[PDB]
Amino acid sequence: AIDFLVNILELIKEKQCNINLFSAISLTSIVYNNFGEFLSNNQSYSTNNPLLKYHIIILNDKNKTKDVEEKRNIFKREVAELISRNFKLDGEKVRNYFDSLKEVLKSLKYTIVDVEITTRTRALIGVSTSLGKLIFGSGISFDPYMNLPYIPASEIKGIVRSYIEGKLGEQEAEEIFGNEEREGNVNFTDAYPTRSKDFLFVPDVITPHYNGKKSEADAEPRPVIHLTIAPKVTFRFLIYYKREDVGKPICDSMPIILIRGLGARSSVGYSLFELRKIEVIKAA
RNA sequence: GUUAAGUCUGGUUUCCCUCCAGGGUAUCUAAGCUUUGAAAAAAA
Repeated sequence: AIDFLVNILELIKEKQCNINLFSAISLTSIVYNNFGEFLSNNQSYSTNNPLLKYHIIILNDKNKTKDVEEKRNIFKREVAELISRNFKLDGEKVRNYFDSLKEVLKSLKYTIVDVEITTRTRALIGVSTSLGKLIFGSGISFDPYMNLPYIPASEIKGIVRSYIEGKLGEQEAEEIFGNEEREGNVNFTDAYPTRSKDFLFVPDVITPHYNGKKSEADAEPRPVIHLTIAPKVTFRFLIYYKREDVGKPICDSMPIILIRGLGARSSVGYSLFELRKIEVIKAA
């Protein structure tokens, strides 16, 4: 119902790790995309909904539609700040998940290699995925049932494989990861954030001026507020296999490829990671 | 010199599947019944 929508911001502020962030952002996107309408005596006349203060601020009393536009921009920034502040990491379910999965893989007689990597700068993984896409035009790869951002197993595998190509040749890359005729020997799980020092998300901006622009006459900043993954967030994922003589390349490839980027726009130093730990458990 | 006032801009483009596999193998008829019963030599 509509009261769900008028209260979604309060619910974000008061649950902070226990609401579905995916659906929460999807719902508050309706508020963001009907902002001018949710501010015509249709705030349910509450007292905690952040929609109140946008009746108290007078940004432009001359023209009301401009006023609603500026209020909407302020509200976009405020939604970004809200999500970054309130939605924090509780990575105990993640440690439980990875420990149980490790036991499962041990029972299946796999050699497990559990890798912990910490982000060093603000990371962008899944920038074209849907999360905040309907508010920010930019997304984060988000698992809506772990209720966490994550790094897909396919990206980790692809980055490791492109490095192993660039180093040991396409033939060894196919001897490890397979081709259209043989299946790979190395399995990757998704990477989930297990611990953090502070905020899990933070706001950021990109402001292209001269992107696909003829001349300075075409120049104009178009700022893009969006969410990123805060620094010092540790992610964890597993690497399991059976054939022993495939652990050597993996071992070598992990420390290097994380220094270079792992998500989006690493060319300007965004998605850089440190190797926090690597443990190897040989099936005995 | 003093004051007073901020104003403009708030996501765009591309990629939407590609390759291989498009049936393989076995069975391809089997067992019966293979003629039987009436009429063989007729009146002028």
